[PDB]
Amino acid sequence: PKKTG
Amino acid sequence: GSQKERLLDELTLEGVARYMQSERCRRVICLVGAGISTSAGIPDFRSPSTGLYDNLEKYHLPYPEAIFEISYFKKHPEPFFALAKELYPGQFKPTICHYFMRLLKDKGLLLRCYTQNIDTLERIAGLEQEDLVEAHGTFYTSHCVSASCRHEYPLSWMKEKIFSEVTPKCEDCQSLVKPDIVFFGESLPARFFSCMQSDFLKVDLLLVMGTSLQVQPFASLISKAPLSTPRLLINKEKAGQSDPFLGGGMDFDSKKAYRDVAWLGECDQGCLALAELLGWKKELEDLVRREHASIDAQ
Ligand SMILES: *[C@H](CCCCCCCCCCCC)O[C@@H]1[C@H](O)[C@@H](COP(=O)(O)OP(=O)(O)OC[C@H]2O[C@@H](n3cnc4c(N)ncnc43)[C@H](O)[C@@H]2O)O[C@@H]1S
Ligand SMILES: [Zn+2]
Repeated sequence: PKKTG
Repeated sequence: GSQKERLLDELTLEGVARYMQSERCRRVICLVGAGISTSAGIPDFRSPSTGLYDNLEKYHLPYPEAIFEISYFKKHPEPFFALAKELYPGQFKPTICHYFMRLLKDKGLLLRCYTQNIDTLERIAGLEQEDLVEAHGTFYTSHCVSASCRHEYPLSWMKEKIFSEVTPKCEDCQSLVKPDIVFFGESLPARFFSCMQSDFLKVDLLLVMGTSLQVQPFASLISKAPLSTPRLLINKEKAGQSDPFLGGGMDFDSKKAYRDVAWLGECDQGCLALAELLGWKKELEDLVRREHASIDAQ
């Protein structure tokens, strides 16, 4: 999964 | 299991120290962010005025988030490399907080340190592969971005490119070379997920330091611990509480609070205070002074 704010 | 039992005798640093020296506390996970390195001269992101997000006007960005976003980086890598030159330290000296984590390792208490920082200071303080998850990657190594190449470059090579103001290109294929950091929009490393799956089954204490817990999926790690695992935050401000609208968040203060403790102040000061309760203050002072003197001698 991706790095998100 | 999912039963909420209270294991701390009081919701204070003193309660946490007593718990740590009981038989029940064998396995500590640390979760850390940029606040643990501000006293080493690397600004955090979100502190007002001193944080990076308040100091990006000169980079001529389309918007301030863009310099840490992968899509923007690939279109225009020059702003990121200009920022890296501005921030790159001449000396890498870990903080008292870093060395506290080294003590946890040496005392056989450290199950894992998950860090959001890319500054390599955990490695310099003595945390090894077995001990460390660099959740947002690292500057220690860099790679060519071309899928068919992916040549690796060391930090000495990347540093020279950054200081020369030469956009770094691969010597084998002339593609861009990117530090091994995780930009917004990139996948976290596979070992983040493999470690999380295993480590959070068996953690006895969660020690959260120097993070605003605003970036995902890292912030969600606090919710992965068993419901009876105590959680200590050492930070300038409270963080990790459930939003009253969007709402395993931190509960320091409600009538139902039973396991979460906030110690508010400098990470270095909180770690020193905890070390003192544990009987580790002299060990910590001696360790930091010797390591700092050796670094200063380089
Ligand atoms: C993506 C990685 C982007 C990396 C950019 C690299 C830029 C170039 C570097 C060049 C250097 C060469 C070696 O993610 C990053 C972060 O990982 C992520 C999460 O942010 P984090 O929570 O770690 O930081 P915040 O600013 O949001 O919160 C800090 C937190 O600490 C408190 N605080 C600061 N200082 C403290 C001290 N001394 N003691 C205690 N607490 C302290 C603040 O109050 C705050 O709560 O986001 C970015 S995108
Ligand atoms: Zn290449």
